[PDB]
Order: sequence, then C-alpha cells, then structure tokens
Amino acid sequence: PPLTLEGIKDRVLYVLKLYDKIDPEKLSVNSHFMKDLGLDSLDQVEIIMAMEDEFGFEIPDIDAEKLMCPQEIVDYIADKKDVYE
Amino acid sequence: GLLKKTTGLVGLAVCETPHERLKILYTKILDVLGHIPKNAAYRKYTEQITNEKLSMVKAEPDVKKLEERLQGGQIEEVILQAENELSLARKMIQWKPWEPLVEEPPASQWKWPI
Amino acid sequence: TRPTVRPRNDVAHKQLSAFGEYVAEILPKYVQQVQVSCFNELEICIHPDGVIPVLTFLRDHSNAQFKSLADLTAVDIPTRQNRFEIVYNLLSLRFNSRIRVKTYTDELTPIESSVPVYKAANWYEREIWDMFGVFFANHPDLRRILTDYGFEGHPFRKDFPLSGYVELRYDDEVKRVVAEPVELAQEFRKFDLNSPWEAFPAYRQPP
Amino acid sequence: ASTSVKPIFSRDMNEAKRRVRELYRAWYREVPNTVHLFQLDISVKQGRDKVREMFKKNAHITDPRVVDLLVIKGKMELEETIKVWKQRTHVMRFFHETEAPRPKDFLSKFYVGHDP
Repeated sequence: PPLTLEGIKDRVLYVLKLYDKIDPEKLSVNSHFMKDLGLDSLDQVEIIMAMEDEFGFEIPDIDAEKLMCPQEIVDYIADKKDVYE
Repeated sequence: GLLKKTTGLVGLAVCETPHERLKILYTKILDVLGHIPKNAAYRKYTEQITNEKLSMVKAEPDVKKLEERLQGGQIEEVILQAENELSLARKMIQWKPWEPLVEEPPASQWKWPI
Repeated sequence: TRPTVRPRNDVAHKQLSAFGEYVAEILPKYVQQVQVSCFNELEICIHPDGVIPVLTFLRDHSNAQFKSLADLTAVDIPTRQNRFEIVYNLLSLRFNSRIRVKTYTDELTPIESSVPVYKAANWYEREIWDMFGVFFANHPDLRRILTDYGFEGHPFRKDFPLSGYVELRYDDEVKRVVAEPVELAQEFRKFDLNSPWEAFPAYRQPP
Repeated sequence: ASTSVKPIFSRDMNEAKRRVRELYRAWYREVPNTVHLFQLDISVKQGRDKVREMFKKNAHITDPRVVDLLVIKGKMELEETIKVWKQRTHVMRFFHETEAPRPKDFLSKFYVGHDP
C-alpha cells in the first residue's frame, strides 16, 4: 500500500523490537539510542542496517550517523520516500 | 639505404622516415626544456645531449651510418628513447626536482653497520 | 697481482662516481646521499617522497635508461627511527650498468607504489607488505602473497620469532586442520658466535 | 614537527571512524553468506558476535594512521573470505575450538606452572 507516517512509524518500531538488545518497555519513539537505550556505536550501525532491509534502501554512513532515535529514522525514511503526510 | 624488413625486437615496428621523426622529437624536447629554469641541471644536461643527437641527425643521411654515430641501437630504438625523454621532461616540469632537498634524514639513517 | 685478493677496477669506480654526482645534481630535491662501494656498486639514497620522480628519471633519461627492475626488497633495522629500508636494484642494458636506489619508512608511513614506473614492482611490493608490513599507496592489488591466509604478523621483521607463534596439525575431533600456539619438542639452540676481538679496523666506529 | 606525519587514508579520527563503520557493515552482511558458503557449524549469531569481539578489542586506538592500517588489514581479511581464498579451516581459526581454556586466576596459574 501507499506509505504513511504512521505506517512507517509502525515498521520502524517493529524492527527495533526484534533487536534483542533493546528492552521494549524502555523503548519509546523518542528514546535516544545511546543515552536512553544504552546501546553503543556498533549497535546503532546494526539498527540502521536493519532499516535498510526493512525499508529496502541504502542509508549512507554520513546520513546514518545522525539517526540517533526512532523518530529521526522515521523522519529520514519519510523524507527519502517523499511521503509528506 | 635499403628499408630493413624488421627491427628484430618484437613489438617495435620499422620506421619509414627516421630522420624526419627524430628531428620532430628532438625539436619538441628542446621546446619543452625551455619551460624549465635556465640553471636547472636537468635542462643544461638534457639540452646538451639532445643537441648532439640532433646534430648527428642533420649531418648523417644514411640510416646505417647514423645508427653507428648515435650508438643507441636500432634507429627505432633511438626514436623510442627520444619519446621517453620527451615524456620525462614534461613530468620534470611538474616535479621540479631542481628545488632544494625537501628534508634531511634522521641523524643515523644511512649509518651502516649500526 | 695477489692470487687470493680480488682485483680492483678503478675505471668503473670513477665512472660510477661521476654518474652518481650527475644524478645528485639533477635531482637535488630528493637525493640525500650518494656512495660507491669498494667493489664498484653505486647507491643513491633518497627521501621517500622522491620514489616516483627518481625512478622515472632513471628509467627514461637518455643518459640513464634503467629499463629493468632487477629486484625490490626491504631491510628491517630496529635501531633506526625509520626501521624499514626499501631497496630498488635497477639494470641498464643500454649502458650495461646497475644502480641501487634506497629510501626508508616506518610502520605507519606509506610509500608510493612504483608500479607506474616498473610493472615488475607489483608482486615485489606485495611481498614487502606481506613480509615487512610496509604499506604501498595506490597499489593496484595489495595483499599477502607468501604467507598463509589469515596469518598474523610480518615474519621478516627482526622481532618476529623464527618459529612464529602458531603451528598447524590435523585434529580428528573437529575433522580439520587447526592452529595452536607453537610448542617445540626441541627448542632452537641460539649460538653466540661473535668473537670479542675486532676483525676489521677500517670499519671501526667512534667510541 | 615530529608530530607532523604523512597520513595513510584518514586525516583525523573522525574520518578514520567512518571507514571503521563501513568495514563493520561489510563484515556484518558477509557472515550469513560465509556460514552458508563454508558450511560452518556456527550460527550467524556466533559469527556476528565474533565480528563484534574483533572490533571491540581495538576500540582504544586514537591514532588515525593505526586505525587506517587496522581497516586495511580488516578489508584484506574480508576479501579473502568473500572470494573463498580461505578454506573452512581458516575461517574457523577465529574460534580456537581445539584449545582448552587456559586459567586466568592467580591460583589456577599457580597450580599448573610458572607463568604469570
């Protein structure tokens, strides 16, 4: 179907919950990957690669570094997929 | 002055007009050397040898006797060397090797035995 | 002359010395030292930045024409700040002469690949990387060439042990060849052979 | 000065770190193919944890040139694996399956030998 900010937000949060290192209770749509969830650099890199497989497009490292919470991932995906909704 | 069938070196084709080819190459080299500072040793030395080679070309019409004077093997080998020198001179202009030593080595860099 | 003494060749010694000055006059930007040995071998010691310019001049210049790269290797000298000495041995068929060009580097400083000048250098530089750990910049395909895949270390360094750190055997439990730390049934026996008396006064060093 | 040196690829640690993350992504995606292609008996999770362990042991480096060489070597290692120049024995050498666990506490070392 056509994508929506709520559909994207659903999948982004779905992938993150399949990541064994994230306690889903502490997980919110704004929790910082380092500060809140307690992950480190390499964990974040793995999360981005999960989004590459979930949303099926390349997220370069220069862009991938700034994606430090689920909201920014949603904003990046919506921005790159031209969903203005 | 017959036309030899082969140079004997695989991949090196016989040259039909060696004297004219040599004059063009040596003249090009001297033109390139004019872009180097007058006191660079590369210019002084290379102009010396090129003019000697160019003078032999202008004075010896027989190819067989010219090769003996140049002492550079086949005339096609001499032509190939002129092209190599022309290529080198253009690179020298970018490198500017005539400038002072970029850096001295550490105190005991070239000391042997240690 | 003395039947057991190697005869000297003073003409070649003078010719090589004059050509050594010739090279140093033309490339002062890079040449650091020129010397001729008592058995008539010319060595040009250069700053590592001069690898491509010096080698290109020696290959292509009309009075040089060193078309053949006979050999390219490295020497490890741990006492030096730049422990690795890189040695190029060149041959000129036109003038039936040889020349040696030397430069230096440390473990972290890249050297420029000479593959553009001599395509012979391709595998020689892979061997230097493999055996000494010297990196060559802009090499078309730099990787190990002599050591086992996944081998760790650079075994021609003076501080790499002769027998290495690991050894191989077939293990029946895992049905494959495995690597384990080296143990020797007989340790290699180090001999101290140097005489405590000086052999060659001509090479004595200041106290 | 003596601290003014020639770089390898990276002019500072931030440039070097980008290359590290690119190498890590390449290794991360290669593990499933390696386990399948070499028919290893380890899980993809075990392979990826081994990759993470190898990157962590070098986390303390602050010299970009050292980091450059670590990435250069890591990429050579990856190429050997992807091109199948390695055999299954080479891949399994990261796991030391036939080596017994050497003791780490003072007492256990004391009982077995003289080494610290």
